[PDB]
Amino acid sequence: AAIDKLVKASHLIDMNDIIREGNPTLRKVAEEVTFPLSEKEEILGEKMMQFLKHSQDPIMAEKLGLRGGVGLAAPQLDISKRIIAVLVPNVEDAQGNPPKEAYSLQEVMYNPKVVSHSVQDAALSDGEGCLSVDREVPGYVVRHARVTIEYFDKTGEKHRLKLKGYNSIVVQHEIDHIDGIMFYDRINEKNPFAVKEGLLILE
Ligand code: NI
Ligand code: NI
Ligand code: NI
Ligand code: NI
Ligand code: NI
Ligand code: NI
Ligand code: NI
Ligand code: NI
Repeated sequence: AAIDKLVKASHLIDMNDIIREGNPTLRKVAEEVTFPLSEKEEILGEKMMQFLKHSQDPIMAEKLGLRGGVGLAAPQLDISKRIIAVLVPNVEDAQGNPPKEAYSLQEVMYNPKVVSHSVQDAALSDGEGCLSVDREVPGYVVRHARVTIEYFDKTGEKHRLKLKGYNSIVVQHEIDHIDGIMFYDRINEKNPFAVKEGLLILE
């Protein structure tokens, strides 16, 4: 399986492991995973994480030739399991000083789900990006402003958590992937930049 390739100890994940628009796996609803987790599912969570670190540190990003990213779902890897990893860095201030906490969210989540949400919608102002997609796709991708979610980590401990702003978008986009939904499915068909009143635009 694709899975055996990805878990070899010496294998680092890169762009050639990411499948593309049209691979039929991108559109399936992913299988739930069970605990305690198999060695491969544990390992895959870390490789996935390690990839997002690698993809965000300026020189590996260069050695491995990666595009910057803040989340990755197992479907993008030809593996149809409910495993997403998220990694959203905080920024430096104007004086160059690193922030307090490195990340606003660093987690590999098993079986993630949205359990409730806000009635208000939000959309990133710069639109959304995807590694399985090589088209420029303009427009606002409309998501819930605020989400509550549960998920398990790799020890099987269950987590409940509320998110807003940008972290909320990113988890939402990753969860969609494990249900076969692509982002452009939430861009308005007639006008891509239509703004329903009250839609929150994050800049
Ligand atoms: Ni590879
Ligand atoms: Ni481990
Ligand atoms: Ni590394
Ligand atoms: Ni500061
Ligand atoms: Ni609902
Ligand atoms: Ni994506
Ligand atoms: Ni619950
Ligand atoms: Ni705990």
